Amino acid sequence: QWSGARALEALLTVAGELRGPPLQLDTGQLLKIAKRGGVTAVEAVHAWRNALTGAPLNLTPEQVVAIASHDGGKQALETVQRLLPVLCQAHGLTPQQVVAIASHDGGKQALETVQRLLPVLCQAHGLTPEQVVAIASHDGGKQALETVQALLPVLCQAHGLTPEQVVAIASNGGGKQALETVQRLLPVLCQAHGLTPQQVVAIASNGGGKQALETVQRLLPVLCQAHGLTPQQVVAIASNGGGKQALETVQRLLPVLCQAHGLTPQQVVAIASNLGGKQALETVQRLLPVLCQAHGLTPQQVVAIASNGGGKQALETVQRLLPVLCQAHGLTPQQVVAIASHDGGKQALETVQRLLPVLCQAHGLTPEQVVAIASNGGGKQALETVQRLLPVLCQAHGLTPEQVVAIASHDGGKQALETVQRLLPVLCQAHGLTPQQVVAIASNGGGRPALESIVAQLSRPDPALAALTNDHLVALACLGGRPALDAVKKLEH
DNA sequence: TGTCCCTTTATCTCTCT
DNA sequence: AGAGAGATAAAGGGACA
Repeated sequence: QWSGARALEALLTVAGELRGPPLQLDTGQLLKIAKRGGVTAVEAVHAWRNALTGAPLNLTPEQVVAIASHDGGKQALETVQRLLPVLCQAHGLTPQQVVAIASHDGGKQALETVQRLLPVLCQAHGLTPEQVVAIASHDGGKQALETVQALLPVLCQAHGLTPEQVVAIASNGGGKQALETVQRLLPVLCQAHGLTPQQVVAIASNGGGKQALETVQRLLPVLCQAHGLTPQQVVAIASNGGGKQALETVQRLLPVLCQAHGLTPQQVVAIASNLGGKQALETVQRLLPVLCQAHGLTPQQVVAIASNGGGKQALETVQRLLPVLCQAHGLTPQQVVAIASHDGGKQALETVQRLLPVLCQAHGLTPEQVVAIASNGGGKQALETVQRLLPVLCQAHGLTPEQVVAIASHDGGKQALETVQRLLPVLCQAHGLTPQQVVAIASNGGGRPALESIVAQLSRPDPALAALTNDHLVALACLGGRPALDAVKKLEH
């Protein structure tokens, strides 16, 4: 008999128990833990179900699943119940910060290293606790924290980096590797190739940073003489996760895409210059003639879809869904292109296929409004949030559907909608803002933090902003969101 | 196997003007 | 509004005890 059977049966038995109180986990949550944390993590959750949920830690089940669902999940669960009170009371961290550090492979190691190194990194190295938390909150967080402790001085003194830069480099998975590589390669890339430290940090500050830097050192000469790429173009391609893969693929496919399809080098660089750039390039090479065939999509439009993170997914999804979206739901191909041309274009396309009939018939939106909401990053999330919150926002809060659509139709739309639903009553009732003013603040990228900043200034007034009326604060918040409010505080004092 | 660390890709949100 | 950046997450491989 297959050996995994006994372990599988154990998994399934324990999993069934966890559907009961006090966690009541669903099928998804259960598979998620089993998939990454394994059967030991599933058993640890059950074993420590009571100690985690209520007094003293009071963790949500979502927080328990998030800690459990990684390699060493069992170890992280034990460690959190032990160290969460310590880190909150002895270092002044929030439970949310402790859970964030815990929620990665080897979270035990990160937690214990934070407990050990936070004081010396803050006192002897000048870091804030937030920076230590951010360094800790990735796979290998322990290695990154120890490497920041060791290398912060030589990186700032011998190599000219700021602590912000070092923290930025450290704050990715593999952070130790990127730090050690930047130490070695910063003089090489700057002096031999005329890169600024700022360009080097940008290349370093992603997962696999070590790989991208070494690949830039290796390929920059070939790319910038043979192919005729500029150093700036190479830096842009390198400055994303999978940067090594994107750079090697540009070397491969730049002449192929230009000659076989008449794409420009600038168009190829743009496609390469996203997360998954390698996948996007290879997919364009395969699919462009399939998409463009017989006055179909233009190359221009194919390039546009491809020129976002996960562009491969958007391209394949357009190939799948262009006909049904146009036949059944009556969209123009220009509209499908618009929806596809953002990060997560695949998710947005599939969500439009799924929710266009419902938002139209059940909620009285136009296809144009559904398209407008879908046509931003996180379009799927905004569409699902509009479906969920249109009734309470309209019926209980007095907003028109037009206003809801406007709030929804920006990056972060979901966050803006949920924040309006939350804070509209206190902003209007308690502080006298009009609904239209609240809608205006929320109808921008960064809607959520702009609303939260306003709420904070109205609830716990900072004298630095006191000279501004509510109307002036609204104007500032619409103009530049949270950053503008913060920028204004700094100007005052 | 269980755990830790590293890399790549995809998705979501916010900033910067 | 459209170009950068972090943020979060899934998932695979190397390593080793």
